[PDB]
Formats: sequence, structure tokens, C-alpha cells
Amino acid sequence: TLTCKEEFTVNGDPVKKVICTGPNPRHTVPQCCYGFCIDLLIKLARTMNFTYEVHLVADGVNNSNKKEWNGMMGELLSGQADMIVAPLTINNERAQYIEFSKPFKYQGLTILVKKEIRSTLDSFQPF
Amino acid sequence: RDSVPCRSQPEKRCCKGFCIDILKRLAHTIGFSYDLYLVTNGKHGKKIDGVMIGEVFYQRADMAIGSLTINEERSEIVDFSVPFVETGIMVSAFLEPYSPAVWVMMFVMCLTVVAVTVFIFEYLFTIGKSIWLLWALVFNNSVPVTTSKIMVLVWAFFAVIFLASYTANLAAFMIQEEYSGLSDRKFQRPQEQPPLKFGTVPNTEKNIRSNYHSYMVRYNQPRVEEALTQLKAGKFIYDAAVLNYMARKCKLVTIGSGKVFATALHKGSRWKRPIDLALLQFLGDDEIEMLERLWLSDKIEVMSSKLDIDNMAGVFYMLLVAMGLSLLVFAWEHL
Amino acid sequence: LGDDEIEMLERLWLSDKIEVMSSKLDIDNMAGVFYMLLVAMGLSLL
Amino acid sequence: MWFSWGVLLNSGIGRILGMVWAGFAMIIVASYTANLAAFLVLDRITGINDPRLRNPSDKFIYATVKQSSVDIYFRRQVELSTMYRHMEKHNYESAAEAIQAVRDNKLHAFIWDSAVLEFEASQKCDLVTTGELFFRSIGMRKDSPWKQNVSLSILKSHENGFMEDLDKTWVRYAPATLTFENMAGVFMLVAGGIVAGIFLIFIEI
Amino acid sequence: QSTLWLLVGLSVHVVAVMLYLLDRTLSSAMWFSWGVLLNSGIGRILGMVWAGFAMIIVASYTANLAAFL
Ligand SMILES: CC1=C(CC[C@H](C)CO[C@@H]2O[C@H](CO)[C@@H](O)[C@H](O)[C@H]2O)O[C@H]2C[C@@H]3[C@H]4CC[C@]5(C)C[C@@H](O)CC[C@]5(C)[C@H]4CC[C@]3(C)[C@@H]12
Ligand SMILES: *[C@@H]1O[C@H](CO)[C@@H](O)[C@H](O)[C@H]1NC(C)=O
Repeated sequence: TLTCKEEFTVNGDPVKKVICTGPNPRHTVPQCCYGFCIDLLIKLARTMNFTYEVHLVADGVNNSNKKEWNGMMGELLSGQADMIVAPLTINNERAQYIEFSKPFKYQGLTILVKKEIRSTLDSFQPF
Repeated sequence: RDSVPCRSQPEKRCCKGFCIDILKRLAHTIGFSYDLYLVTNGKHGKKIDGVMIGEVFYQRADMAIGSLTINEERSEIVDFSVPFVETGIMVSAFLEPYSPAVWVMMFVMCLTVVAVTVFIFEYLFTIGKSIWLLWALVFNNSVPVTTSKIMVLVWAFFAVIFLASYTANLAAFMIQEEYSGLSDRKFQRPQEQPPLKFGTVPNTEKNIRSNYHSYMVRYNQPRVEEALTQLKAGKFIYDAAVLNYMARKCKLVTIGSGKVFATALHKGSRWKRPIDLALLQFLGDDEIEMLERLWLSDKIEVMSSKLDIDNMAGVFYMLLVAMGLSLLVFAWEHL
Repeated sequence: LGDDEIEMLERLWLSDKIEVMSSKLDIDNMAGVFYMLLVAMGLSLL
Repeated sequence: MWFSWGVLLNSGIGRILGMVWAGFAMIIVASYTANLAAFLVLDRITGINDPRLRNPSDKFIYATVKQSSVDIYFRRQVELSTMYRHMEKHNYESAAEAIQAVRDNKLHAFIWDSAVLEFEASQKCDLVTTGELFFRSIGMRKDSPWKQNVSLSILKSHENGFMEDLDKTWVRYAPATLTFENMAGVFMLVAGGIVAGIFLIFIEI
Repeated sequence: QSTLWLLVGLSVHVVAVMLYLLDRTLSSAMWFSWGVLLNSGIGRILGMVWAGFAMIIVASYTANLAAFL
């Protein structure tokens, strides 16, 4: 930001982008964050008049083996409310950990690659 | 084998299915007894007027296996966490000759051939004749009509080579295969129908009935049974999961997963989290192969009049432009 | 064994029509070259 | 010799048994064209079943994430240990990092959520995706009743509509003619013709 | 069989108009064009232009044969 930039969306209505603070050493970056998930959070808050906030995450039993997860464990330890941003993991372990709400969307897993291409070898040959 | 005791309400009948398979797998994972009752009232036993199937009352039943979708009003009374399809959503011309900047070699070769002709009319009285020879020869061998012969020999060589390359390119071209989401309607078309192609009224269906008047509330249950649609192929929308199941069964039907426009237990507490954890822990591995094997389970083209529309792609462009150019020089040079 | 064992082994462990060109074209066209050439030579010479 | 040379090369620029000779010409030409057609006729994992993804591969890279969710999903299947082994060397901070890394083709492929890759490829009109979803699958602490509301919040058809609106908002964004080497062939042929013409003028005087 | 007959008729008409207004025959021109359209030698500022289409159309036909092949 400069304060967050204001710009009309493709349809013309403004595209919300709320002040969102967290790590980018140790320096706190109060950037501006936006996305469909943010809009969903806005809808929820308008539905139950929440007083929301936000906080970026640091990252995505001999000595330490269990309490090491970033998203779920970080949310539980840091005291952040039950609100979480991205679907990320949806499994039994994270479920028993805290909870899983009804799936806002149904998704799976796939792969992305670089598409191939080039004809050669006229052989119209040296013979 | 693998069936289950099953009664509806003193006669018992063979009873089993994918729902039964998942129920028994869950029971084994939890070692819980059960009773496989059956519907008695209505096709869904819904709380139509404040009277789901077994939970129309508060605690009439103790489970829920109805494959029908999960709603708000249905869900807001009893938790019904479960995974399934969610049944959301339903029912060469230009590149013929070649690319332009590939045969520039042919233009330059025409110029060099012309020059070579200029290099032969003082070596042993034929320019217009030589000009016609060149022009009519520029094309394939089919034509009505010692450097002198060597130049023609090399000319024919790369001409036939280019023709063979064109044959290979068109062989690649012809080898080709073949076979719309904006909203719940038919690609932003009017709410209901412009009264053409009427359908999608199966009377789930109530879920879209309360939607933004459900095609003018013009659903008199024309669909009736789903299989009745078999005749209706090219003379429709419904629960997408069952639509896909019918599609699996020829009858090509609109099948779009991305669309998903429209998107299992009683209210008894102390049962949601257990089975939810059980499925989230074990389901992820077995469940897909289980369903597909147990249940819920083309580049070919010959010929048509498509050849006519295809050669029309490379017919008019030449014929009409030639007519225009010829007529332009017909009424122009004559004065 | 009869059920699991084969998939077990193959997954766990224990796990072409393409041709471009060659001088095969010469031996190939020799298939339909000599038969005509030599027979024509003899038929003309007789 | 000149007449025969012309005859052998399909041009009209040019007797009890001569026709017999003509015979071979026809077939040989066909043969040549046939081989051209034989030359003319020719030609990813496209699913987890691809052995390259399953069997170890030095070249092919089955990229992974930083033990977020895929690690758990793969630890269930023991056979993926080798892949999990590769997972030890294919765990990066963010999916954007993996995308940027593979843009250069250093990593053959990466496995991730269907939607994320789908819309990134939508943005990335330069790459190719495989689709073929295979593992169809907001949280909260177990002390907030708001959970129900949240579920109730999203269950609405007027809500699925907002999701579709977001989808509209975000998801909105082989001739191979030989020609070139054929070009070189024609250029060297015209060079041969030029030198032949120089020879012809040399013999002329 | 429509394309062949219609195109040969059109070519006969165009060559006939080319000759008639430049000759002051129709059947002789029609026969010559019919022969030209069918790859035989049994048979002028812009006539070559017509010749053009011949080549490509033949290829097209053969192409479909290969597509059929
Ligand atoms: C070998 C040739 C091609 C090939 C092109 C194809 C026929 C198809 O046409 C191409 O289609 C592509 C795909 O749409 C487009 O991208 C291209 O714009 C378009 O050129 O052009 C032709 C035009 C020219 C004629 C027209 C008359 C003149 C211009 C002047 C007269 O005094 C007599 C001489 C001359 C130069 C005459 C001689 C031959 C020629 C150079 C012709
Ligand atoms: C809106 O939220 C506020 C919280 O301060 C609450 O007092 C109020 O009752 C809410 N209004 C409605 C209509 O829910």
C-alpha cells in the first residue's frame, strides 16, 4: 500500500482489499490482501455482525514431532478465532484437531505441466 | 452374499446397495448394530407442511441414509455431514492450404526462374511463350501445353517435393478428433425458455423450485420418472449425480462438472464427530475404488456432407476473387 | 495369496510401434524394382 | 539420355517395347510418395497410473508441497514411499514458488489442488494441465457454535450464487509443416542450378 | 457429385464469356475445360488464374481420399 489502492472490478463494482498484516529477519508487513475468501468472510460478518481481523501465517515425542503444523497448529496456539482462510488440508487429523465446517466448495487434486511443442527429418535422404 | 436384512412398513426381500455397502463398512469400523428399515410415507418423507424421511418428526428415527441432497432446511435441524458428488449441475476450414509466410520461397523462386529465363534468351525469340511456360508450370505437374533441361529438372524436383510435403501436411490436418456454463439456465437464456426446448421440470427439484420462479413455476411434473427422459434425447437438468449415473449406463448428455450449479445422520448428538472422523480417516483411500467398481460405472469419424462445407472453405475464396479481378481487367484495359 | 499377491509384488517391486526411417527404404523398393527391371530386360532382349 | 531423364521426373518437356520401360516409372514414383506418406505418418503421464509417476524416474519430477496436506494423503498408501522419498526433495514454501520453478521446465510436473492449478493454467496460457481429479476432498476450534451458522451460511442457493459469481470473477482470466529444412533444400538446389548454369556458359564459349 | 458438375459448368461459362467477347467455340471451349479439369493432356492474359484452382481442388479430393484412407 501507500491507504489501500481502490479500483473498480471487471463488473465495475469496487474490488474489496482489506488491510492485512503479517510477515513478508523480523519485520511486520501491513500489506493489503484480497480474494474471494475475503469476500466470503465479509458476507459472513455482515450476516452475524462480526468484528473481524486478520493475520498472515509464518508458513504454509522425543524433541518435537506433533505440534509443528503451521495452519491448524498455528491458529490454535496463536489464539486466532476459529476463522481460517484457505481450505488447504481437509482430512481426519485436522478434523479431530479442531473442526471442519461444511465444505464451501468441492475440489480434488490434479497436475500442471508444460505442453510439448516440431516436424523434421524430411528424408526426401543422403542415399 | 453381501446383502442385508431389510424391511419396510411380514415379508422380507433381497436388499443391498452402495448405500448399504457404505453403511456396513461404517458399522464394521465402529462395530455398531443397526436396523435397515425402509420408507413408508411419501418418496422422501419430508416435513412438507411442518409435519428427513425418518426424521420428519423430532426424533422419530436414529439415522439418515437418503441419497438425496443436503439442504439448509433439512440440515438446519439435524447435522448431515457426508461426502458425495453433491449433484450440483445437464441434458480445419481456415487451416487447409498452409500458413502464409511459409511458401515465400515459392515467390522468390518464381523471381529466380524468371531471371534464369532472362539468362537463356541469348544462349540458345521466346518470351511470351517462355512466360506462359513459366506461369502454367508454377503449379502442379498437371498442365496443358544442358541448362535448358537441367533447370526444368530441378524445378520439377522441388515442385514434386513440395507437393509431397503438402500431402503429408494435409494427412496430418485430416487426422483430427472432436466432441457452455454461465448459470443454472441454458447459457444466460431466458429464465424458463421464446417458448422453445421446454423441459427440466421433474417436480432436490423443490430446492430449485424456491430459487430465483423456477422457470415461471411452470413445472407440472412433466418428467415423471427419470427413465421417461430416455425418449427425450433430441426431440434437461436434474440432480447431477444421478444424471451422471444414468449417463454411464450412445445417449450423449450435457455433462459439466465445473458448472455444479446447485451446490448423513439424524440430529442425535454424539454421532456427527465419530462417523465424520471415521470417514475422513479411512474413506479417502478405499471409497473411490469401492464406488466405481461396485456401482456408478471418441475420435471415430467416417464421412458426411462435411466434405462439401470443407471444400467450400477453399473454393469460393479463389473463384470469386478470380472473377472479380478478371472482370476488373475486362472492362478497364478495353478503353 | 491368490488375490493380493500379484498386485503386492508388482506395485511394491518387480516392475513399441515407433519407427522413423533407415536404409530399409532401399531394400524395400528393391522388392519391386528388380522384378520389373530384369524381366523387362529379358523380354526386350529375346 | 535427356529424354529419359525428363521422362523419369514427371514433366512433358520431352517403338515396339518402349512402353514397358514407362511402366517402372509409374510404380517407382508411387513408391517414393508412399515412403513420404510413411514419413508423413508419425506420432504426458495423464494420470497417476503413469509408471513414470509410479516407478522412480531420474528425469521426471513429481513435485510436491511443504508437508501441508499431500504428505498426509500419501503416507496412507505405503507404496508411495519412494514418491514420498522424492517428496523429501520436493517440498517448497509456496505453490507459487513451485510454479515459477517449473515454468523453466526443470521440474516435469507438480501435484496440487484441482482448482488452483486449473485457474492458474487459465492465467498461464503457456502451459498444459492434465485435470483428471483423483482425490475429491473453513475450519474452526471446537468451542465456537458459530460453526453451524457458517455451514448454514454457505448452504443457501443464494450463496452458491455468490460462489458462482466469484467463479465468474476469477476464472474469467498442429500443422508443423517441414517448410524450413524444405526451404534449405530448395535453396541448395537453386545454388546447384546456378553452378550448373555457370558450367553451361563455360561450355558455351 | 454436386461440386464437380457445378464447378465445371461455371468454368465452361466463364471461359465461354472470355472467348465470345474476344472473338468478335463454346462447345470446343467446354470440351477443353472438361479435359483440363480431369488431369489429362488430350486438350491468354488471365486463363492461368483458372488453372490455379484445378491444382488445389485435385489435392483436396485426394486429401479426402486420404482422410477416407
Ligand atoms: C503466386 C501468387 C499468389 C499466391 C497466393 C494464393 C493464390 C492465395 O492468396 C493468398 O491467400 C492468403 C491466405 O488468405 C493471404 O494471406 C494472402 O494475402 C493471399 O495472397 O498470389 C497471387 C497474386 C499474383 C497475381 C495477381 C496479379 C498480379 C499481382 C499483377 C498482374 O499484372 C500479373 C502478375 C501478378 C503478380 C499475378 C502473378 C501471380 C501472383 C503473384 C499470385
Ligand atoms: C449486529 O451486530 C451487533 C453487534 O454489536 C448486535 O448488537 C446487533 O444485534 C446485530 N444486529 C442484528 C440485526 O443481528
